[PDB]
Amino acid sequence: APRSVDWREKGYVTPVKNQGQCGSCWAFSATGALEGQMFRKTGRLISLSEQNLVDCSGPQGNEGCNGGLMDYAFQYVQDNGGLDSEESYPYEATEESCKYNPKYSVANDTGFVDIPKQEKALMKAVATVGPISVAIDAGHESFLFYKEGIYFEPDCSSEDMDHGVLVVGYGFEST
Amino acid sequence: NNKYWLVKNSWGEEWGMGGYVKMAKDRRNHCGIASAASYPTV
Amino acid sequence: LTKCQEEVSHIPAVHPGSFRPKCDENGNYLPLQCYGSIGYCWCVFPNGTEVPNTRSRGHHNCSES
Ligand SMILES: *[C@@H]1O[C@H](CO)[C@@H](O)[C@H](O)[C@H]1NC(C)=O
Repeated sequence: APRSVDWREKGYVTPVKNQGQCGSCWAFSATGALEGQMFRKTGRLISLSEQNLVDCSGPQGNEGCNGGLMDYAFQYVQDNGGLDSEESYPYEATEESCKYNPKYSVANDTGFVDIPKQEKALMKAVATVGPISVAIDAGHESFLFYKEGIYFEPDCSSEDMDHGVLVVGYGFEST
Repeated sequence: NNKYWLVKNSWGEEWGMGGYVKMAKDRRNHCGIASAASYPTV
Repeated sequence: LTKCQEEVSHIPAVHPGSFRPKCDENGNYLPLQCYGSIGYCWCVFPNGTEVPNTRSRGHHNCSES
């Protein structure tokens, strides 16, 4: 509804993280969406563990550093009954053995909602829910050396997506 | 152009605008931004 | 189906974190390949092998044969 939204201003977003050379972006997108929902629910912003998801969500369908899906990650947290914090379960950028410790579990999900494939519906969810997990086509050189401005790539695909990221808001430029 | 989605990337703060990127909004689903969107229920 | 085409055909449309190659109209690997999840592109030989010291976040000038 509003013309502009930026959840960073309301304390829903943790600092920018770095996945390194591991295809775990699906895990960063998932902890990103869960950090915002947990904050909205408790009023406390706590960085969640991507490594906990990389190491333990194989039964939900994830493949560690070789790919995965945000929904499988949300499914894992629900099936597992918890997700450890970043501090207690640091990111190593590699798949290791599952070392989930319930004692350090600071998050919990109940399921997930899939948004209809339309930008108009996405805007509504971003304005009312909080940061939203999304997948984009980031496999272009232009995306690599992006610095400022609005990114637009004529060769971008709406059907093939290779990178999970997090939508923290939207807006428009001055007039 | 004018409208954008504020997106948080995971390649560290050195990339883009402090780790963020303004993606074209309302350009008919540019880069598939609305093709696989979801959130968890808590 | 070419080597490049068979590889593409094994990865789904929505694949965050998986590398999927790009092929041209003839089924060849495009000289420049990008792994969107990690943010790196590089040049490849016609057989899909990476060209040494070509992985970067900068501009590329990959060739074919
Ligand atoms: C690919 O082609 C290059 C150039 O001839 C060659 O050096 C390399 O060994 C080849 N790799 C394979 C797996 O055939």
